[PDB]
Amino acid sequence: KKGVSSTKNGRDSESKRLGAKRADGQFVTGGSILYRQRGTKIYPGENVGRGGDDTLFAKIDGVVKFERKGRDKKQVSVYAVA
Amino acid sequence: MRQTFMANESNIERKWYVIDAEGQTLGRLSSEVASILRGKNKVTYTPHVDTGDYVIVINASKIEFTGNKETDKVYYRHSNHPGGIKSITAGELRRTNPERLIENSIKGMLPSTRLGEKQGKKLFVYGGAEHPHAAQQPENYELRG
Amino acid sequence: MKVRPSVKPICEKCKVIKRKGKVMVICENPKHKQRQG
Amino acid sequence: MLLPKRVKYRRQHRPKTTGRSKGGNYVTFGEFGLQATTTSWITSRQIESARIAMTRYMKRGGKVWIKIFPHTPYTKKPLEVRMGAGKGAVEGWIAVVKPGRILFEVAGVSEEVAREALRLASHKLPVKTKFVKREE
Amino acid sequence: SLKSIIRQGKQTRSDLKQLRKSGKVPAVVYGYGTKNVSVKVDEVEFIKVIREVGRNGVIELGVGSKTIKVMVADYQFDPLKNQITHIDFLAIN
Amino acid sequence: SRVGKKIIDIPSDVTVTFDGNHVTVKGPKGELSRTLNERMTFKQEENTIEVVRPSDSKEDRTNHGTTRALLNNMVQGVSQGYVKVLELVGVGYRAQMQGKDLILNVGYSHPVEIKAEENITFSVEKNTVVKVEGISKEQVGALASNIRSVRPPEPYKGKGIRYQGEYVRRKEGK
RNA sequence: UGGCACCUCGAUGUCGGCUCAUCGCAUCCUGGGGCUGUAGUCGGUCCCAAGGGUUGGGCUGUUCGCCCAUUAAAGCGGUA
RNA sequence: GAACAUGGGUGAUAAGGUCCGUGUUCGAAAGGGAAACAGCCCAGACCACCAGCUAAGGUCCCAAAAUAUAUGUUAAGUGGAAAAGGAUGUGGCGUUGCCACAACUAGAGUCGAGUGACACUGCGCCGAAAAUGUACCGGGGCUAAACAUAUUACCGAAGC
Repeated sequence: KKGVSSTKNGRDSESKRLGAKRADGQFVTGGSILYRQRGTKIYPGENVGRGGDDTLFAKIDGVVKFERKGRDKKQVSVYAVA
Repeated sequence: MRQTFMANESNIERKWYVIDAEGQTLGRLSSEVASILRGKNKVTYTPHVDTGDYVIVINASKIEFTGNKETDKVYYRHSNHPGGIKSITAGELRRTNPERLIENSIKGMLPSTRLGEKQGKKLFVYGGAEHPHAAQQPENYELRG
Repeated sequence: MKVRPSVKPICEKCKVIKRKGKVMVICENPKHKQRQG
Repeated sequence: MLLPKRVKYRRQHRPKTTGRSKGGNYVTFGEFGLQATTTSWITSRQIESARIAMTRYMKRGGKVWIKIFPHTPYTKKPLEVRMGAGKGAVEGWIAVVKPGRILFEVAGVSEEVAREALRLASHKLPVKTKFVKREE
Repeated sequence: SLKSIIRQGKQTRSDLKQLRKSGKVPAVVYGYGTKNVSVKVDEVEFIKVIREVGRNGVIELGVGSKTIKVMVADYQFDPLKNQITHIDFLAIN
Repeated sequence: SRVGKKIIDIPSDVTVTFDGNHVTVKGPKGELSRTLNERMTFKQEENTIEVVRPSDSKEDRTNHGTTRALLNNMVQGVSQGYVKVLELVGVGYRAQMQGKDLILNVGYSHPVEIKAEENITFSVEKNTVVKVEGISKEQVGALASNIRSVRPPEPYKGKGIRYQGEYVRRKEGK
């Protein structure tokens, strides 16, 4: 019944939909998106490139391949095979 | 509809039986009497007519019960009055008016219909004295399944 | 007598035996004696 | 009242209470351990209302060694009000125990004292206990 | 200590808890010449480990063949029961 | 289990004959009493009834110690015959007899009367006291006890009539 | 004293007092007791016991509450 | 939108409370079982029949079918409603040890036959007080017509 002492909270922001966008072993187009994330969780490998410090995209057609780089770091690649 | 014999009046005949409760355990000797009163031991039994025979007891003061139910298992009764709870009789009511004891027990295992009330009026229980129905030529059932 | 659920053989003179519903105790003094409650 | 000093967050979640124990299933600092057999939240106030008492039986005799410390501080609202306008201010400190954990440890003193002392102490805690004899 | 176990069986469904009240334990020897070829022991002949080795020494095995000194090393003590589960040995080589 | 093979004598002024579920002690010591002793398998071969009925039933080990003693107390108290004494603590009990109706007094404005039964002898060497006899302690006992408890003796200061001897809880106040 | 909002807003309409009741036991009086730091009268805590009893006034509207004079006693509650 | 079963937050490991997540049923679903009971268990009605086999649940009487068989467990009517505790309750699991332990007594000698702490238990016992009337086995009643297993036979829906 009594006007309460209110809440010093309540704020948040819209989610960005990060993660993988193309599956390993499937065929693509030149220029398609493969992953979206802050910082380089998965490095760009063969015939792929990093955009503006994110969006690892493909540069030529073919099939994608996820792989390990050194000991603890991964990478993505595309091969021309048809 | 098809062929199904239906027993009716002037086609069924009732008899007279005599059971003895010398070494019975009330309940066990009550369920076997209810079936005979309902007439569920004939091949021509219909559930819309009064089929069966009459039963007569001659030893209602010899009934026994195992366990401590002789001191417990009290009988309650109301008279539709503010605080009319009547429980004067308990489990030792087999010495005073024991005919009602068996009567109620056998009347508590019958249907509460208009035909189930007239079927319970074909039972005569006696404390220990012999029955005066010698002109009915009652057959001695005694032995129970 | 006393009445509490935690009866036992209380002092070094009181010792127990089961009755009907009470597991009360018998001994020499009426300052240590109890029946279940 | 075994409580800490510096805490990052003051409002937390109720701890999980299911399954067996993890660590502290044995005894070190003394010959004799008091085990636990069910699950509950011991709440610092038990501990100091079941420590001073065990020592008031011990008459400042031998020494004890506590094997339970309340970390997660539980909170609670004051007077019964409406539902939901924030969270109540922290007012307690809780510790969670599971079956198979030694809560107290003592040394040197006779086994008659051990039995007739942990039976005194367990009569305050909401968990059911059982004696342990360092049974190698 | 002359204590003898036998080669028990794997591919076990977990229906053994109930054949466990009747005494047993697992046991697996380490060391060359054989492998984790497990052996099954019983308890109330271990109600007398009190005199057997202490904790550090020798035990016979009689486990068909290669019956030599084998050392039960680890501990797999169990809560809430005063029971035991999977005590296990090793070869001396 | 308690008292199993404690097969003791029956050297009597009497005999024992078993048909029913009981005994009966006809002897010049005590003529012809018995209850129903035991529905156990009772024997009596040449002088005594010590019959090995009960075993392996929890009820059986109290049945033994009870029904060997139904027979036992009956045969003995109807053979032996043994009631001990009672006490005279105070001044002014008026102890007497009138057949099977004695008298005492306690300090009531009106000495209230008590009368007893037979088969328990009304024995009076008693001028401020009680000391009686009979045959069966089951029947001299409850009456040796109605006489115990007329004015429960002063648990402070001495007055009363009671049994053969113990201590009473003696209490003090202002 | 509160918490929840499941029946009722084409109406489930009112706190004390008056009149008349009925049920409970967690017993105020009477009764049967073991135990008292109970000699006796008395009285304190406990156990069993629900049949019937359980007063007239002064003072604010008081369901409360204090006071006056009695009585074997002036018990606590449930029943919109 | 609702309940039930799970995974969390919030509140008091309070609510037939409140907010999200994954399923099913009700909503829009009749039929059989749970004494009566939208949400629980079994199962989805096109229409006729005085045909047959089964599911959950059951087979002394009310009321269809075993007063079936073999084995144990239980003396409270437990079954047929709660907890910390308490203890000369107990059927099973291990001890420990006198060849004395029941009447010995220090706050020493015998005679004749079982004694106990401890440990895991399975079933019981006490802890257990409310207002119209017995008053949660549904009722009569039951020492098996109860509980834990095994194998059977038969009954049972608008399912086949």
